[PDB]
Amino acid sequence: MDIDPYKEFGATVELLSFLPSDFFPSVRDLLDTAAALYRDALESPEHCSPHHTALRQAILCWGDLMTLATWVGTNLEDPASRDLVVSYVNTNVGLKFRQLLWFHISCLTFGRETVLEYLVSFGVWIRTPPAYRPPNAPILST
Amino acid sequence: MDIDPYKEFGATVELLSFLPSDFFPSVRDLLDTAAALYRDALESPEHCSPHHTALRQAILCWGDLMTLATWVGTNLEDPASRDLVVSYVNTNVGLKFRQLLWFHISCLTFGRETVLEYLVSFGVWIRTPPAYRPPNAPILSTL
Amino acid sequence: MDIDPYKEFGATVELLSFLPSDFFPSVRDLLDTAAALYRDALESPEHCSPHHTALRQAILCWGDLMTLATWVGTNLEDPASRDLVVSYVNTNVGLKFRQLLWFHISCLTFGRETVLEYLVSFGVWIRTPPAYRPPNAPILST
Amino acid sequence: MDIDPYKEFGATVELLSFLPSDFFPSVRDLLDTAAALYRDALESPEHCSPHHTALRQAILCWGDLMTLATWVGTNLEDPASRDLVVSYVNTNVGLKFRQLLWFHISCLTFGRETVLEYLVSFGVWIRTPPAYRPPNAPILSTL
Amino acid sequence: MDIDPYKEFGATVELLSFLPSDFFPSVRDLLDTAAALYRDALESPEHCSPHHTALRQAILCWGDLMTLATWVGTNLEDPASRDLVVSYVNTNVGLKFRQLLWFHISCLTFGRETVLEYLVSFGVWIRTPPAYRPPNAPILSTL
Amino acid sequence: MDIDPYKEFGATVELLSFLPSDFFPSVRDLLDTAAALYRDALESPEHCSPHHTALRQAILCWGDLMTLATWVGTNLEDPASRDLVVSYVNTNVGLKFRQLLWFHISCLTFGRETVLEYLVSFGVWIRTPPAYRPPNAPILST
Repeated sequence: MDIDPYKEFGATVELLSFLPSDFFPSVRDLLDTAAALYRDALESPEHCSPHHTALRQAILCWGDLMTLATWVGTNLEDPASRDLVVSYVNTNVGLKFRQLLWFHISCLTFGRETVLEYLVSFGVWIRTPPAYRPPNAPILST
Repeated sequence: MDIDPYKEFGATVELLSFLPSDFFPSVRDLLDTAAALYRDALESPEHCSPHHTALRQAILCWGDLMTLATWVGTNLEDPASRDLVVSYVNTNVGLKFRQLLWFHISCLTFGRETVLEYLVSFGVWIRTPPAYRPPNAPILSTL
Repeated sequence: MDIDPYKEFGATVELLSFLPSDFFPSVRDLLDTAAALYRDALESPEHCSPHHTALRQAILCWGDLMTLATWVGTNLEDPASRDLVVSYVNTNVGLKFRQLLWFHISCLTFGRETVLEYLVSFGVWIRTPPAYRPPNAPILST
Repeated sequence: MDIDPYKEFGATVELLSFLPSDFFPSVRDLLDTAAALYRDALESPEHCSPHHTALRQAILCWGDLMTLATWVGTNLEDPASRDLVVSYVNTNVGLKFRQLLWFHISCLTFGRETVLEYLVSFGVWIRTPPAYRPPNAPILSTL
Repeated sequence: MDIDPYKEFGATVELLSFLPSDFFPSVRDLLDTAAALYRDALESPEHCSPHHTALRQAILCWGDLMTLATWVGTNLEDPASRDLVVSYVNTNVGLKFRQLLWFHISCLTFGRETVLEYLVSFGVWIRTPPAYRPPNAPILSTL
Repeated sequence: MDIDPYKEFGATVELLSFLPSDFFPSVRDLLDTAAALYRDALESPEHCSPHHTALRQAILCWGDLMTLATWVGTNLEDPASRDLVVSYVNTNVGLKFRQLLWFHISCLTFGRETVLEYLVSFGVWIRTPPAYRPPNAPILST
């Protein structure tokens, strides 16, 4: 089955590709905001919304990858192999999880229809020649 | 966050910890089963249910771990480290995903209440020592 | 053009591949079953059902492929090229026609909704570890 | 089992034999015509009509035979058998599919009764010796 | 995008592919006809119909290709390359625009349903080989 | 017949000339946004609006010019003639198509009356002496 991570939330992988890969906050920043604003709802034994379910799964899977990396720091004796693996898990794998955490956290904070409109607006801004592009990028707020 | 993957679905990691490692099908068998019975709901633009929501994220995140095992196979030169990292993904993380996939697929197939009464009853059977335990384990079914 | 032969009948090529390849009986057993149970309906001037229309076409298409294999058998002098072609018809078209004949013969015998439920049940049963499934395999019955 | 494919549609192989071998268009023209007029219905989840069901199986059986010819064109180890087997598919089985595709595409386009009266009408025309045969052969059309 | 220029107007590129290259008037004849019969609708601030909308874009975009052939004539020094590029625009792209202009002009002139029934009936005539085909092609008219 | 490409959409060639020729995004940028946001409506066998029809025609004509350029890359042996022709098709022809794609995409995204008001507002801004001109050019958003 070819499943898109955003289709049920009214988006698509190609739509979230309007954002550059350097736009997203680091994984530590997103997890600190998720614990500071939604820990009460995220530990809940109920479904608050589909976005909470998705975020719970994503956080547990990031924990899995982090455990892999820590276990490779403890179980791989060849330092070159070790370094390569950790770099991959935190850089190549980290970029996908960053994007996903961003999306789900931003839909809990600002609402889903607001974040989809923001992706179109930021696309129009980055598609503009920097000369004709505002010196302030679109940002999310209320 | 001390998040429990089963706590929003009426279960706990302790309730599922009673199932032995030989109880679950392989990842390939579970993924083939999710394809054969729920591809029209899984690839849908509609959530379907929180079980479908949770099953999409679980199918997608295994794919990356398969991509990590593929990348390790193709990019780590040293045979000992290549084999050791590929084995860790295949057995240790594979067991946690086998349990997670099995649970969601079974709640879609039999209903959540039936899987929860089954997990309780299987718990009583597996905690009983072999000298007093009935020879055949409980079977999960539509009742 | 992307027609699926089973799509019209509530199945797919993937849903018939959920059963192991060695499950399906031989083309001879299936053709003998059709010639025993449904000869009158198959040789009728009536559309008896879309399962009858589909099975009529499938018997004729296998008949041609057999004409091709027999004609190859009589008309090629080199036994190695002759064996390669007659083998490839007997094996590779063989599985596709064994699942197609089995599906339409079973739906005439047991009903479509029964055969669709059976595909799911047997495919789940064969994948369950043997200590935790009913001791005997599922079978088709009225 | 002597099944005649035309019998459930009110014809026979004998009634279609009124048309000469050189009458029927090429397979590519017939498949183009099916893709032009009835792709939506052919791709459909529905039993649109018995003519759709028959035309689906014919398109698939021709695709198989072209996969046979393509597999032969790749895998063989002798030119003489390769051309002989490929030419047999293109001509001998070709003439049978050129009449089955023509019959179902015509019945979908003009109605089955129009095509049955057309076969009888063209029979009278082609049976007439060319000294007394009128210059306008019968045709299927809207006018 | 796999956009079909005729798919929003009830047709396909396959349905129009049956017309032979000698069937269409020249670009100059088609452009003269669009001028002589629909200049008050074409130069209007109102859409008129999606056929008028599509016919304006088709008239304008040929003008640029005429401007490319004019610019090539005046700016490419080498005779072989000047002639070869001018010929490619005159014959090959000209044939696709002749068909596109002819279709829009005919749907304005006769109605879309009449052009679609005509394209079907002309298809039957041109697919019939010359030995059995009536001597005169079907004629497009107001019926 | 002298036809203006914008009259039926309530604009004019002279009104779109308020924008500089360096304001418009590249052809690749506009076609990526048209495929990301409207491919579903653009492949539709119906008229969604006149703007969709116009955009369909424009995209097919750009494909035509691109085919001309690729065929000149394959069929013209004199490299100087070849280079000249390709430069013209992508630079001189590309600027008109850029303008048109921009207009039609922007009217699907923001509405037609909003894009006409934007042309007047950007004209007032570029007509201002840079000293009295805001350091942020007008931009299109909701």
